Amino acid sequence: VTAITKVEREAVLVCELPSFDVTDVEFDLFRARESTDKPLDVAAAIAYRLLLGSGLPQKFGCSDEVLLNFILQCRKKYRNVPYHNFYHVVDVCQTIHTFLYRGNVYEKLTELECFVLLITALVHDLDHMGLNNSFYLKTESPLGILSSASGNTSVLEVHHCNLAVEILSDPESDVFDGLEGAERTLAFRSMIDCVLATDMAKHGSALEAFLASAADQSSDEAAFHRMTMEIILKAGDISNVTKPFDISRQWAMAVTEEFYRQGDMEKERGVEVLPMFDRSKNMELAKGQIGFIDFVAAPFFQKIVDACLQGMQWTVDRIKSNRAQWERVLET
Ligand SMILES: COc1ccc(C2=NN(C(C)C)C(=O)[C@@H]3CC=CC[C@H]23)cc1C#CC(=O)NCCc1ccccc1F
Ligand SMILES: [Mg+2]
Ligand SMILES: [Zn+2]
Repeated sequence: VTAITKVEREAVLVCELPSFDVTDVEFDLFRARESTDKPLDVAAAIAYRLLLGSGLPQKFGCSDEVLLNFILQCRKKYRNVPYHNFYHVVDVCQTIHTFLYRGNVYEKLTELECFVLLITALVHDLDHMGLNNSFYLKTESPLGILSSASGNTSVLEVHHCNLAVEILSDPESDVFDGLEGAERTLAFRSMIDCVLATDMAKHGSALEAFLASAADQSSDEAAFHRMTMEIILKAGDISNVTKPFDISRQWAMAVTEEFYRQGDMEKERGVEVLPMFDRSKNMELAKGQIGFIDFVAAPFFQKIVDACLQGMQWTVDRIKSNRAQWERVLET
């Protein structure tokens, strides 16, 4: 990994985000990428501003310069695909900020854990290719063989953590260089546990573990913190349906295209194509999003808000209103 240049930092530092509250739950990132001919430089600046305005980096001896080196090292390792690009992880970073500060989840974690979560947001899909874990295993691709031989089914998640550790071994981009001993260890262990928990094959088990811990006054405090961090990164990662309908609708179009491309390759590759990755099935977005709301996101957000995160009620309100707007699209 080559170092970040004065050219690159300036490219970001000069962006001034006019009429945009990055801390707000309605902050639009799609309209912020259409307000400049350098959407990447804008995104980095959102991430930068988010990270400084928390007041966390400074407390953990992470300079403004290191922090921006880190963000730009991250952005370099994301790809030009429809969904799992840099815009996605900046989205997850900004959304996690709102759950922590507008939803008051910060009250449940240490400053270090809040710092770790905002950082983990940016590393959590590094060098994603627009193909799910399943694709790599069904095609017996090298990464799939390595994961299967290695004994770990989370193909992509382990890849993401490998690159994250790369970026942070170089002090010029190590946002944790200011930590030592237990704190430094916790920052790495929790960043990795969180990324590994983003695998949706573990979705049910991560959710049931967090709810069992929240209902237990005698849960180990360390383990409750860890499961809260994991649930918050998971929350961020399926937060598309908690946003204003047009923002949510845009995210779904990008993710439907990414699914479709995989299913185009799975066909020429001659492997099993599921209904949702098949273009010629031309399934209605309305029904997709209603399906996703009903089976994954509504139950998830309802249960964590009831269990523990009462401050995040608005997510359940917006999911409810977004669903009703899709039902209206159907009814007409
Ligand atoms: C804005 O929307 C979405 C954001 C995220 C995802 C994900 N889904 N998943 C897994 C649940 C299959 C992943 O692993 C992805 C990778 C990591 C985290 C979450 C990601 C799906 C969507 C959607 C949608 C849509 O319109 N119809 C898709 C088909 C569908 C229909 C009914 C129920 C579920 C379902 F996926
Ligand atoms: Mg992922
Ligand atoms: Zn993600």
